[PDB]
This record gives sequence, C-alpha cells and structure tokens, in this order.
Amino acid sequence: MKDFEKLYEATTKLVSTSLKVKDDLKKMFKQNGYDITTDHYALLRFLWEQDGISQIDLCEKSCKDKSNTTRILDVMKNKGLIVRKVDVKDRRKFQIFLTDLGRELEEPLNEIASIYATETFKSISDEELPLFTDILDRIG
Amino acid sequence: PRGSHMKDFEKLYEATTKLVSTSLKVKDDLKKMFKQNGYDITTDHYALLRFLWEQDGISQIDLCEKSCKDKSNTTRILDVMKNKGLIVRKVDVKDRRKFQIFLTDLGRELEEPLNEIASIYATETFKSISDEELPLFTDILDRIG
Ligand SMILES: O=C(O)c1ccccc1O
Ligand SMILES: O=C(O)c1ccccc1O
Repeated sequence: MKDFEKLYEATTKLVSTSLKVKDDLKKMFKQNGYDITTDHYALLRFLWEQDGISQIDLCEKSCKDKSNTTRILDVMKNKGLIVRKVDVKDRRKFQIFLTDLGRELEEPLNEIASIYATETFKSISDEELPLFTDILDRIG
Repeated sequence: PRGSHMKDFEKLYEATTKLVSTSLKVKDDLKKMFKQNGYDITTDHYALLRFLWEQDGISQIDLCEKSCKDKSNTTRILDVMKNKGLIVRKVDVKDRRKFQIFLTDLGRELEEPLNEIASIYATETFKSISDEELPLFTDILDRIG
C-alpha cells in the first residue's frame, strides 16, 4: 500500500526537492549579479508588502524561528538591504525598514524569481497546485 | 520565458513556500527521533546508513552521487560516522585513489531497531494522507524542476 519504503522515498524527495529549489533560485540570483539568498528574498517579500514591520511579527511570519530569522536579518542589514530602528513606542524592541537599495530590488528580484518559477513548474498544471498544497498541508 | 498557458506567479510562490516550510517542519519533527528514543544518531547518519544497508561496500563516489550532495559535508558526516564507529573506509581494489564504504558491526546491527523507529515516525507523518495521494504527491515532486 503505502509501506515504509514509499513513505521514506516521499520524505526524501520532499526534502531534496525543497533544497534543490532554494539552491537553484539562489544560483539564478547570483548568475544575474545579485548576491542574495532565498531567505533574503522571502524576507524582502514581506517587507515590500509592509515596510516597518516589527522584528517580532517578522519572526512569526518567517516560517523560520527567531534565532535563525534574526541572524538572516543581520546579514541583510550588513548587505545594506534593511535598517533596524528603536521603536516609536518602547525600547529593546526594533522595527525593520527597507533602505532604498531594499526597495529598488523588488522589480529585478521578482522578475528573476518569476522566470525561475515558470521554468521550474512548467511540467505541472495549474490545477495540481492546490492538490499539491493541500497534501503538504496535511503532512505532519 | 513563455507560453499561451501561464500560471500566476503568486500561486507558484505560495506553493514554493509551502513546499519549503513543510520540508522544514518535517526535519524539525524528525530531529530527535532516534535520540529521544535511545540511539545517539542523527537524521543524516540515518539516511546514509540506508544506502549502506542497501549496498554495503559502495564507492564513496557512487555514495556522494546517491546522496545528491556536497562532497565535503557528505564526507564530513561520514567522518563522524567513522568516529562514532558506524562505518570505516577500505580502499577500492581498482584505483589507489577511489575509496569504498563499509558498515561496522554496530552499523549493521542498527538497521532493525532504527528502521523500526523511522517506520513509526513515517506512518505518523503521513497518517492524514491517503494511499492514492502518495504517488500523486511524489509524481508532482519529481516533475518540479
Ligand atoms: O529523512 C529521514 O531521515 C526520514 C526519517 C523518518 C521517516 C522518513 C524519512 O525520510
Ligand atoms: O520559505 C522560504 O524561505 C522560501 C524559499 C524559496 C522561495 C520562497 C520562499 O519564501
């Protein structure tokens, strides 16, 4: 039926497809001169939707945890993509803002990611997307 | 690139996210599965042993290709697996540079009790997914890329 061999394959494919996809996309960013990771692009996506999100919300949005998200954010700050501000209401609590460089990169990075998305999913039909997704949702 | 039937980018992005967040939630779930249960063994240790139990005495080339992955990391974990006393290297009787990987005694004894655990975790992991869905999932994932 769905014996251990298949479940182990499934799990294995899921993890490796995920890794390949992150890594191919990062390579395509680098090929075009953008030295960013997939993690940076995801976080930037949140920020292009809503500037000045608190650190705290952003770690909840992240699909990652606080220690890993915070490290990733330091790198981005170091790359000049965002700044960190002492809050207008509080202290020990920051807001995360786009720099101009961070805003400038919406168009170009989203374009590269589109190109990468269309090719990577060319063999999949539109209608398979919610099936795939609803399976992933019910795993674990 | 293009076509007369394009998918919406946002949908592909959301699905890519779901793929990735789910892979992570799954690795998290499985992190301590041997350790909480009395075997000081990682996930990576385990996935390599699966290849070894299937093909004991495989070439470190074919293994690094089996693993897909980064050779130093594949190799680096191999190293802990030597140190823990799970595997060792004998040198391939073809070249003087090509290696071969072989399970230690623990390595072979560990098959049953570690597969037993992983089976029970896998079953749990996929318990709300149906029999027909499994090869569908799997076929989608193969076609991605
Ligand atoms: O990747 C693993 O080590 C694993 C563990 C338990 C069940 C399925 C799996 O692929
Ligand atoms: O969840 C992620 O880190 C991610 C990975 C690849 C593409 C888009 C993403 O949001």
